[PDB]
Amino acid sequence: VEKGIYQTSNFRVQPTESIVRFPNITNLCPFGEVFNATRFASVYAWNRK
Amino acid sequence: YSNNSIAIPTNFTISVTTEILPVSMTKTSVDCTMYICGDSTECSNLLLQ
Repeated sequence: VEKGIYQTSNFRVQPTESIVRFPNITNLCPFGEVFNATRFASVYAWNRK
Repeated sequence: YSNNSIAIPTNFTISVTTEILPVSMTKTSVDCTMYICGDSTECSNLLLQ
């Protein structure tokens, strides 16, 4: 390589730790029954929840 | 005009005028992979592919 200036690569500084956050809630969502409901709706009139 | 009628100037003037010219457009440099890839792991490999 001859004399001069050359841009080798980038300088994307790495992160030092991870941080995750969320809504301050503890409620569950009523799924299992919906998937196992013996009382189930019809198709031409499907239910939205 | 006529075949024997010349015109001659007697008083003169100076009129300093401007003549603007570009020299250097803003020397820009765009990172090859920082723009295209948001510095990720699979995308960068897919790029160098």
